[PDB]
Amino acid sequence: AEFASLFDTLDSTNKEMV
Amino acid sequence: MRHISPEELIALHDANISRYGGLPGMSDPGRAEAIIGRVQARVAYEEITDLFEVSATYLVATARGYIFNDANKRTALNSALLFLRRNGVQVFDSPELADLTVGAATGEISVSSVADTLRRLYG
Ligand SMILES: [Br-]
Ligand SMILES: [Br-]
Ligand SMILES: [Br-]
Ligand SMILES: [Br-]
Ligand SMILES: [Br-]
Ligand SMILES: [Br-]
Ligand SMILES: [Br-]
Ligand SMILES: [Br-]
Ligand SMILES: [Br-]
Ligand SMILES: [Br-]
Repeated sequence: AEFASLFDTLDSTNKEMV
Repeated sequence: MRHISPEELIALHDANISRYGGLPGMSDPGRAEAIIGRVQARVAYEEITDLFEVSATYLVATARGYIFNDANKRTALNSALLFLRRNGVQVFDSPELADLTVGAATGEISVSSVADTLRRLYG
C-alpha cells in the first residue's frame, strides 16, 4: 500500500515514462 | 532521516514493472546494494541534512546506475519522491518530472540541479 498510494499520486508521469 | 534500503528499492521497481509494464529483473546482482549503500554513506560522510539534496542523490544515483533491465528512470523518480514523503514532505505529480528524470539519467542535470527543482516543486 506504501507503493500503490505513491504510484497513484504519480500515475500520469509513470504512464508517460513507459 | 528515513532512508530507502536496497531491497525496498528493488521491491518498488518490481511493483512498478507489474503495474506499468517493462522488462523484469536486475542487470547485475549486487548493484542495488552498491549504489544505495554509496548514497547513504555519502549522506552521512558529507553531512547532508537537506532533504531535497538527499532526494536528488537517490534520483540521480538510480537514474544513472542501471541497476535494472528496465524502469530505472521510473524507479529513480518514485524512490526519490518516496524518500521525500517518508520524511514528511508532501509530494504530488508535476508535468516537469519526466524530463527532469531523463536529464538526470543522461548526465545532463546534476544532483544539485535536481535538488533545486525538487525544492521548487515541493519545498
Ligand atoms: Br504497487
Ligand atoms: Br495498485
Ligand atoms: Br503519495
Ligand atoms: Br522486475
Ligand atoms: Br541488484
Ligand atoms: Br552517491
Ligand atoms: Br523508465
Ligand atoms: Br530504463
Ligand atoms: Br501531472
Ligand atoms: Br551529479
